[PDB]
Amino acid sequence: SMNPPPPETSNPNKPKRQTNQLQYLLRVVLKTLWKHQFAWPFQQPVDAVKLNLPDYYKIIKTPMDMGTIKKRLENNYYWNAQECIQDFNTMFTNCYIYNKPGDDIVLMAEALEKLFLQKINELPTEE
Amino acid sequence: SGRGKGGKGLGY
Repeated sequence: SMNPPPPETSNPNKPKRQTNQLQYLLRVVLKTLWKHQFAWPFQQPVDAVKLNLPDYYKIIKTPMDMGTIKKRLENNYYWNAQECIQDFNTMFTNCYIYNKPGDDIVLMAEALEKLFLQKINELPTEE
Repeated sequence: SGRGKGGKGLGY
């Protein structure tokens, strides 16, 4: 099997805005997770071909990763903060669907998710 | 679950 194309990250047929909370999501929340010691499995789409995971895209139909999320934020792809948060949520659940309990990547996801939740508790005020 | 990804240098 081939890899699927990566998720869409630019769509100019969607209106664009910058908001306090979206900027914080990019420059603080994502930035903090991105530079964490456990970030790397989540920094790009899963390359099922190079990782020899023929089952990955049989199981995961809504792939998501922080590389995609970053690109979406840079492109003002999200109008609402919650759309971005949802993509983080999807990324974590995909990990818990595909990987077995006890696996290293599950530990890594749980630590990043706890940190994510902490950072989201600190979002600034809405316009 | 699928086949998984293997160790990532945390263990074990």
